[PDB]
Amino acid sequence: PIELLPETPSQTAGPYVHIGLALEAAGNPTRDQEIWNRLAKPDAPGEHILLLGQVYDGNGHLVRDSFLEVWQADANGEYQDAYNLENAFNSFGRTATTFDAGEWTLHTVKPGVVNNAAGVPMAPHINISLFARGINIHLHTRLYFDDEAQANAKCPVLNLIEQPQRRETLIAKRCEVDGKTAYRFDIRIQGEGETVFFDF
Amino acid sequence: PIELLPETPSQTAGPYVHIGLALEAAGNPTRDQEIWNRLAKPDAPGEHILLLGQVYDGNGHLVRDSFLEVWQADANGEYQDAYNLENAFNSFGRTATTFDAGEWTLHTVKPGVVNNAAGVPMAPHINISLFARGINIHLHTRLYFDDEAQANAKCPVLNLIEQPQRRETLIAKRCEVDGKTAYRFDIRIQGEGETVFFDF
Amino acid sequence: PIELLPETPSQTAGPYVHIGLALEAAGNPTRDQEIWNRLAKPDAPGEHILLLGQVYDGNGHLVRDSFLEVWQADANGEYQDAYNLENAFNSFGRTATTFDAGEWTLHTVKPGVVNNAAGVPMAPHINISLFARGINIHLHTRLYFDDEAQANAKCPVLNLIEQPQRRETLIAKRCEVDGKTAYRFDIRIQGEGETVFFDF
Amino acid sequence: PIELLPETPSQTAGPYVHIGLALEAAGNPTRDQEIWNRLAKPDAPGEHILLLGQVYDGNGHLVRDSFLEVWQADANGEYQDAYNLENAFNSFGRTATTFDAGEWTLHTVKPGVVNNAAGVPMAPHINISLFARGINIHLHTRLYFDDEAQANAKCPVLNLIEQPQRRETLIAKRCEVDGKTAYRFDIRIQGEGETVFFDF
Amino acid sequence: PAQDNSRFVIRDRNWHPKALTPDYKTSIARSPRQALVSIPQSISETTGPNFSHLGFGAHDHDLLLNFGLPIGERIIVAGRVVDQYGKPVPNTLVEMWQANAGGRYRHKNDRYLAPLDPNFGGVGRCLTDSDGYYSFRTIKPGPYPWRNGPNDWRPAHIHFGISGPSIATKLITQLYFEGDPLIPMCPIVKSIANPEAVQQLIAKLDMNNANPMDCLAYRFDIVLRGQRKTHFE
Amino acid sequence: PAQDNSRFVIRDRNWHPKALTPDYKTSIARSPRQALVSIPQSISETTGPNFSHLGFGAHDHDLLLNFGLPIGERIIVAGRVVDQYGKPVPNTLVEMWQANAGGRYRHKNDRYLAPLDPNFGGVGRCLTDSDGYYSFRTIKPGPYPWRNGPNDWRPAHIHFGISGPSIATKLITQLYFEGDPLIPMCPIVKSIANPEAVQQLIAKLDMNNANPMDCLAYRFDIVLRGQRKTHFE
Amino acid sequence: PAQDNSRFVIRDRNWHPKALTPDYKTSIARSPRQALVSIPQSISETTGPNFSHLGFGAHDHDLLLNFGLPIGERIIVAGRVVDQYGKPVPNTLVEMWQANAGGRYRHKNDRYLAPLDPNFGGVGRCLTDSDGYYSFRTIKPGPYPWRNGPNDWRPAHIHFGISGPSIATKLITQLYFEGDPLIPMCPIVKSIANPEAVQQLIAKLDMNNANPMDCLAYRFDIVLRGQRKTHFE
Ligand SMILES: [Fe+3]
Ligand SMILES: [Fe+3]
Ligand SMILES: [Fe+3]
Ligand SMILES: [Fe+3]
Repeated sequence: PIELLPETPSQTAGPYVHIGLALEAAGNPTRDQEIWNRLAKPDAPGEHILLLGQVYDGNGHLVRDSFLEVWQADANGEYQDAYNLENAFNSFGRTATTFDAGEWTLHTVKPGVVNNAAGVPMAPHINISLFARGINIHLHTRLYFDDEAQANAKCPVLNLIEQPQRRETLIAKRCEVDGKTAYRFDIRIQGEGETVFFDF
Repeated sequence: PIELLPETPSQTAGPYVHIGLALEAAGNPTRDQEIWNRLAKPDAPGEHILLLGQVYDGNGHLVRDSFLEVWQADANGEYQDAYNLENAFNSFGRTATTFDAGEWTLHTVKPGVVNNAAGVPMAPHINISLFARGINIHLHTRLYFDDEAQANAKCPVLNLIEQPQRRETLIAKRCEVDGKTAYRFDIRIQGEGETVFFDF
Repeated sequence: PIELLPETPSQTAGPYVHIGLALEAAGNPTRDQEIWNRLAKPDAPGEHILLLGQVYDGNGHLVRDSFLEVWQADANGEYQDAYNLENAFNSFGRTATTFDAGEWTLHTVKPGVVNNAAGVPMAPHINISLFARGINIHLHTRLYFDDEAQANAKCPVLNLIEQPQRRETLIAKRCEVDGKTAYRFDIRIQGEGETVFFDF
Repeated sequence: PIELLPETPSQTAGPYVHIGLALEAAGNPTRDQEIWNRLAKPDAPGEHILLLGQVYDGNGHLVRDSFLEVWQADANGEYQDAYNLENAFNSFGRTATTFDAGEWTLHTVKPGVVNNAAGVPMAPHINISLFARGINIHLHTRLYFDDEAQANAKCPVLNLIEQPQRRETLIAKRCEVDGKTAYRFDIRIQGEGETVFFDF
Repeated sequence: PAQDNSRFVIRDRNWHPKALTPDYKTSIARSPRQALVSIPQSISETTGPNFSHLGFGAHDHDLLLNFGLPIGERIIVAGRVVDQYGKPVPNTLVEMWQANAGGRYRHKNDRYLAPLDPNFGGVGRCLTDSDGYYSFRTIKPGPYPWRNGPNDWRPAHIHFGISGPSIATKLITQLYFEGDPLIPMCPIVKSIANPEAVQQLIAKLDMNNANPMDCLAYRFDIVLRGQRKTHFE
Repeated sequence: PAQDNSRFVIRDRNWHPKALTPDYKTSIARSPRQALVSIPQSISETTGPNFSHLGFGAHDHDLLLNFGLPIGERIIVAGRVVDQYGKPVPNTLVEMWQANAGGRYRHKNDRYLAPLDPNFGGVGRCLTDSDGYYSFRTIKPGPYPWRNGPNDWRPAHIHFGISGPSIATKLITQLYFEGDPLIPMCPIVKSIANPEAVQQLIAKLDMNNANPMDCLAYRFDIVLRGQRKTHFE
Repeated sequence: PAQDNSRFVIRDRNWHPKALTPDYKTSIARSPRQALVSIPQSISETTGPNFSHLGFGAHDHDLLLNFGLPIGERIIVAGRVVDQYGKPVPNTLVEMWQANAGGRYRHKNDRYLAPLDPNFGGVGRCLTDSDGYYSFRTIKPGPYPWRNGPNDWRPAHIHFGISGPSIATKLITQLYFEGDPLIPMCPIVKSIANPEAVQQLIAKLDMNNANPMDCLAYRFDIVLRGQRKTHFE
């Protein structure tokens, strides 16, 4: 068969990912321009939301060292790949949980719908990549919204998950925080209620 | 790098361990001197206590063929390495569980405080090693006392267990057996409440 | 470690180098345009000077089959890379020593000052490469002028020569030929007063 | 044949040898006890002398980074191996040449005579080991005294040197410094007047 | 905005480390027990940020100046980012973090007894050039102990994060340095079952790129998943 | 009382059988799933009982007489207990137990059809001498079927327990007999992954230690964890 | 006073580097043109200082404390000094110097741009114990450039000086660290013509000696010339 160059192998982000990728969270001086958890400037179009979650390991204990990367479409369902802090909205962001705050938070806007390769729409989702010590290759998941039950039911992706019990693990639970729309997305890496992770 | 001789590999004690390490318990004629479960004789300083417990497999079934070895300091926090039946107190003991007795018992005294290599006092504790058919390599654990919360709180060992909950697996619960001070230490090899097992 | 393709290996220019690189000198019909020893045209700015020298082998014998190449800045400390017969000045030239004329000559102008990579000025100098049968790989050196002591003393290149005495091998001595300002630079490949040859 | 374990291969002392073995010469703070260039305290028996020299390389340039170790017998021709700063005399010493001082100096006493394995007397000598950058394996030499011509003439070791002219290279030239008896021992590593170096 | 023009060669999950690699203790409770669900590539996975316009400080990639000079081996870490087809990955974000020369990280939890370096921060970022090239100037980090086995030490490494053209290509890895003996013992490294894979993580000394009398250089080329044009979809 | 002056070479848990080795059925349920917590050695781990004073009976190590003569192959099992550095472990307790010639144990729980031998008990203990040597006299046990796979037979084996200097070195193992065609087939044996480690468990026929016209011998050396003094602590 | 009771195996000068190794530039002018003159061993050559009573400071061997804490990889360099016969070399002076973690030496002439470390001097000394064991606690030095070829870099190394029982055994060498890729490139290392010899300069990572959570350990055994008793002289 034809064999291409092999991809560089993945490695865990390790315990200090924060100093590299989450300066402030780490409580280190930050640079002029950092990629953070505020995807949207208050002046960005869309429903400004606050995302929050906790990450649990197979023992049911909090993961206070995770790093998360999110990729999402803007409110239009467009991926804004030209990253700029000047931008009102960036498709990409990063967040983390730490010993200081066991819960991550992301300030964004709810993503718009994007179609799969075949032209079928996927429910609004935030692509999340989880990194942390103990995770060799990042876990890819998706955060879907509990308030998008309808969309969720037909997501070609969500539907690929054989067991419905499992699909639920992907659904963020809406709440309010200081009067703001928030969604709690707890990731359970293993065990009871283990979150679905994807391969693509 | 430098490589030493490799250690002889461990093998399970097998089902007949008692014939070899717990004769009485096996109900075979015993020899003159046997290493058994009476660490302290009545006239031994310190507070006389009875230790008892059960061992569970990952199925929650009693391990009726386990064999345990304990190592603890005397009441003044000293390890009495010189094993002798004539002693009022022996730091070492053996106990077992058998088809006949599924609960092991040990007659001893509450151990005194010892410091870690760094000078920090460790809470009073009993070192335990567990062997049985199915156990390829024996498991190490520590028995702490619940009436020593103050000390337990600062134990540098207990403190290495990242998860507080996990620490609790090591705390024996004070009780009385025929109006005598006792402590119960149950071991869960696998699964829920799995006892912390160390590597050192 | 990373290995690149290896450079084609050098070979000596052999005895007939002149037929291929110094035609006149070879006494063979020349071509319309030859690269020779007149770097400056009468009207080139700077102080016109005649460079002359001899080449000595290890045994002190003249090398009458050398081929030299020089590279120098113009009067303003500028390298003139665009070689043209029309130029009033060319930063490059060739000269040779033959059985007919064992002294090479070059008609040029005194080079201006150029800074080293670190910004420090180097004293005026002419870069030279010497070729000849017997030399497997060509030798590099520099010609410096004696009437520029001040500058010579501060040259970062000259100052790299550990031993001051060695530095001197590189200084051309001022003279006059037919009332014309001249500088003699003799090269000693090997031995006493062996000229400093560089590796760069 | 029988082969034993091979000896660890030597390597040059490099340019910074001073810091490791010549604190003071390097101009770095010293420890309580340093092995230096004063083999003899004022009240040590023997003829107090001053040794000094320079080291030359193959080009006739001074070696300003050498490190020399000397081993000599006391005035009684006894090797005082128990090194102690309390001692009035130590057989072992260290000296060096530096950028500050191109000349090394040693304060000792002229050594007594010791015999070779065969029972033959060797002329008073100081065993010198030279180390420096450029020298892969230390050079062993011996310092003999010009004021000991007779002893020198019979030295079994000096005698091993085929060429008389070469033996000269090992004799230190008596002088006086501040009215102190001094001997100058110049080492010429290579070239004209190259010092004899031994193998043993 | 981003375009669904590409497909990325499927990851070889037998090449990359598995999730459960028990020797790596933390992986036990942090590895999913259920199989990963495979999903077709969509624009969600085939696009990613383009950091061409991030305002990189002048010293962003120079760890020697971006925090006095740090103490440690000055090196340039350079390479190229290409995809499985061997095509360069221009203008991609390469981020790196590492410990100081002592293996101390400028992070509160790092209680390792090796001191912090007053002039070293340990963070860098660089956008590859038109040819997929990147380069950092830093100091070589030191190995460091970690509570795994009773005596586990991580090989000196630089944590790398590479964005690539998409979230599908995003990778975090660790560069190890050529010849490091800790490499084969690291349960983290060994999370990689194929030794041929491990190889890929080892930066090679690159004398060609060193600055004589100044700093050495390591070459670490990264291969991101092959990007192809969609065909017959 | 005991003192904290030693340190033990960290066990190589990849050499030893892992907890979970499924072909050996019972291990399934008797193996922790959580990672062991590595702790620094302290007095508690670095110390252990010294059995020097236990009152051994005269035939404690002689199974031919400690329980007529037993029926079966008379053998001597002997060897040395050393640490990883190759250092002897003297005055250490070595205990052993085994079946009779037909594979029958003197335990109520053993109902194998092969009869008990009225003259065999199958237990022994021996304190190693100053050089770390121990020796037992017994009969070669027979293989025995066990309820693992449907036709699983333990290779002939003797169970061994060795104290060592601290509780950190304490070990239980099994000895197998050279050439036993059953060895490569045993799941217990097979719990050990490295063939090289297996070899460590095979007692070699030692014609050299046999008693001519009397009994054969097998050599079984035991290596315990290396002991070292603490440094720069 | 010292006594001539030993002979030391002749040095294999084909094993040790030659004097003129042109690639090592300084050696051109600092290598004798004439042959070494071989001389038989006498007390002058077979005796040497005994440093047993040098008043070593308490941290003489602890580079970590003998000059805050130094920045860099904490290691213990330990090993044994033995002779070619494999006999230990007790109470011998082992001195070492090195650069800081950056390749900078605390010497006036070192103008390399890597900065000095205010808590590191880089000098140590230790007397071997009864078994020939020595040990230093320091930090791993960095490679450094030097004016040889236009791009020459020394591998990280520690300079060592070993006294041994005599001046015949005294050796200055350099320890190189296992796996360093610079090694094969060093004109200085390359002064050694036999590859097997080069191997001897390579300290091996020794996990058995490391202090978990504290420092690594390198094992550098030094073989000095075999010392034998004189016989039939
Ligand atoms: Fe790290
Ligand atoms: Fe030709
Ligand atoms: Fe050096
Ligand atoms: Fe059995």
